[PDB]
Amino acid sequence: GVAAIFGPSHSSSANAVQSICNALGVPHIQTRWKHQVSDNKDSFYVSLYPDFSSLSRAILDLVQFFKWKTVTVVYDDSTGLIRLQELIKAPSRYNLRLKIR
Amino acid sequence: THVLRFGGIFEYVESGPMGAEELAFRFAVNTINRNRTLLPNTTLTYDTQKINLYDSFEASKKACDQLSLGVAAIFGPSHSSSANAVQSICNALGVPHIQTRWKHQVSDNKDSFYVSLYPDFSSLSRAILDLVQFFKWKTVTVVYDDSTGLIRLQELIKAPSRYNLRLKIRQLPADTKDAKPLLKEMKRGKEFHVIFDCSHEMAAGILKQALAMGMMTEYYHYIFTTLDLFALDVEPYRYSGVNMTGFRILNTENTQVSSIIEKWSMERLQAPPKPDSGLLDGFMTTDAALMYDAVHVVSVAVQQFPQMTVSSLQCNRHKPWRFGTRFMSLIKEAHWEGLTGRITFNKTNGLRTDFDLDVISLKEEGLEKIGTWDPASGLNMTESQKGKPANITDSLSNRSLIVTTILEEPYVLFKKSDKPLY
Amino acid sequence: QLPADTKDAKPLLKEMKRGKEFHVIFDCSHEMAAGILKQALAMGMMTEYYH
Ligand SMILES: *[C@@H]1O[C@H](CO)[C@@H](O[C@@H]2O[C@H](CO)[C@@H](O[C@@H]3O[C@H](CO[C@H]4O[C@H](CO)[C@@H](O)[C@H](O)[C@@H]4O)[C@@H](O)[C@H](O[C@H]4O[C@H](CO)[C@@H](O)[C@H](O)[C@@H]4O)[C@@H]3O)[C@H](O)[C@H]2NC(C)=O)[C@H](O)[C@H]1NC(C)=O
Ligand SMILES: *[C@@H]1O[C@H](CO)[C@@H](O[C@@H]2O[C@H](CO)[C@@H](O)[C@H](O)[C@H]2NC(C)=O)[C@H](O)[C@H]1NC(C)=O
Ligand SMILES: *[C@@H]1O[C@H](CO)[C@@H](O)[C@H](O)[C@H]1NC(C)=O
Ligand SMILES: *[C@@H]1O[C@H](CO)[C@@H](O)[C@H](O)[C@H]1NC(C)=O
Ligand SMILES: *[C@@H]1O[C@H](CO)[C@@H](O)[C@H](O)[C@H]1NC(C)=O
Repeated sequence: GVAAIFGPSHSSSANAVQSICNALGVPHIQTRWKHQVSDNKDSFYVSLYPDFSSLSRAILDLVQFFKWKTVTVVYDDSTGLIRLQELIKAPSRYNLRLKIR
Repeated sequence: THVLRFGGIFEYVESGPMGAEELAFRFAVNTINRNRTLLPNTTLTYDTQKINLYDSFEASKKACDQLSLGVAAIFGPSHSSSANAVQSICNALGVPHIQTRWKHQVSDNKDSFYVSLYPDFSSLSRAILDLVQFFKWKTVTVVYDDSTGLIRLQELIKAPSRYNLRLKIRQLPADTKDAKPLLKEMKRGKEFHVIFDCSHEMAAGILKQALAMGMMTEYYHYIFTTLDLFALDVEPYRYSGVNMTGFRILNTENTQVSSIIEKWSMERLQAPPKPDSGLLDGFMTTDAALMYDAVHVVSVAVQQFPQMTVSSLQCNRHKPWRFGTRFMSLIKEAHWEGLTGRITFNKTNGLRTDFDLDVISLKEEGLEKIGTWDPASGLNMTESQKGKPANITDSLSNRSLIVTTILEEPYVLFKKSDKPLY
Repeated sequence: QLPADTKDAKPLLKEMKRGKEFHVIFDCSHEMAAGILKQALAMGMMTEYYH
């Protein structure tokens, strides 16, 4: 008997607990970014982490304030491309020259 | 042994025909039961259940329902949110979990009991990257549809750090295939060499927007990352002069492999048509070709192991299955000349990273094979064509005109200097 | 000249691509101007280079 679930903090472990909280009704408060699938029809959760859909505007505002033309974006795990996808689509509109490593 | 029940977790079409992957799982069991050559004294029985494909609580309940009455494999829920939930149930219980669809393997997964019959994109992304170097490109415009499509092509995005490609990564609109404000930007950017990463439903849909825009001509090349170009209607696009290169793994040239495809259109016999979509007859696409292989590769491993008496395992009181560790290796070192080429798994993972592709392209006579990719060799193109004599001219050039010239005073004499003269 | 009555004018329009002929002055009826332009779309000839 609980009134919340506080966010097991993974991408594979959080998605499994989220759909349990959706079917049972209890809220699922997350504190870490997660690859939220475009059609997971769940709204019984809140995600208290600054979303990389908006935080990667801020890196994009910062790399055009310093006027960089030769950025060299370096991630560590393959879910880092989802985090910075608003920055990787930026040479299609600005004059950045990315080089992802 | 005896009955040897399998398990299946499939989609929820909701008052129509059953899915493409579900008939392919039910056509494969009915074929092996009647052919007494493969699996002689067994009789395979299937158990299929229905989930929403997006609910990892229904996929976890309908897995532990099948694990309760006894299965010997779980043939995949085929979606990233719910495949990872059934994978870890199959890990804690022992029973294998045969997958026919690419999901993101999380790096610290530590899961032993799964194999994936979909060709892994560590090898496919090194096969687009050799078609952007055989065709000698410098400007590519990789287009995907959802945010997972960056992970599928991550060995294509890490390419300008080794070569001279200049990627211009774009994204289709959210789900609507009215991608004209995308394609208006691709005309003004002079982007001729697009590398679409759609499905075969959207590669039939974006190309009707690329024909309404003035973009299906001889100036545009299109590499597709779908293994279903052969089931694509290309009758409007054949005379344009376009180039539509891609891949297919399904052996539509072999006799025993092609004959099952017309048996597939015979047993289906309705294949619910949509003549304004841009797709051909069903043709047993790669999503359903692999499920026909997934039953046979396991059927090899039960042929080589006649000790399986499938027992009733719980889900809340989980106990590892008795023959779980022994039987999982027989799936993983199995080999089968199936529909999709040879089937061998990467013995570290359980991922197909060794597989034969064909490099089919669009010509004026249809959509024809031009080569063959092979991960050991590379592009073995069968380029070697005659349809028109060679492009402009060959090279006659400098030749440097060597001159026989002796040294002699003030005609030809050496120079004296301080620094060396060469 | 278009082929006799059949609107399958693709061997005409193949010659008009190789001749670099961008500025065509069709003298059809409105039944054939609806018919040749579906052959000029199946050929790669309905773009911004053609008037
Ligand atoms: C599945 O099992 C396979 C083998 O059984 C494991 O091997 C991986 O896959 C290939 C096969 O060797 C490797 O990729 C190849 O690397 C060559 C050079 O890359 C080197 O570069 C770095 C530094 O730049 C080195 O440090 C490193 O050691 C690499 O070896 C490329 O030239 C190859 O390209 C050619 O082969 C591909 C086939 O994939 C074809 O498209 C063409 O013929 C192309 O010319 C290729 O890129 C890869 O490095 C191997 N290792 C890893 C870790 O991926 C896999 O490990 C295993 N899969 C897993 C564990 O997921
Ligand atoms: C790319 O497209 C070109 C046409 O734009 C193809 O070249 C033609 O191939 C057909 C084969 O039947 C013939 O008409 C000629 O050999 C070619 N025509 C011209 C004008 O060159 C080419 O084969 C395509 N290449 C690939 C890899 O798809
Ligand atoms: C049974 O399968 C074999 C290959 O395993 C194949 O030749 C055919 O489909 C079947 N054999 C006969 C004699 O029908
Ligand atoms: C038929 O079943 C028996 C079990 O009594 C088994 O030993 C035999 O191998 C089976 N036949 C074939 C051809 O496998
Ligand atoms: C490529 O395919 C041809 C076709 O028969 C074959 O002879 C050849 O051995 C293959 N490999 C290479 C490296 O050319």
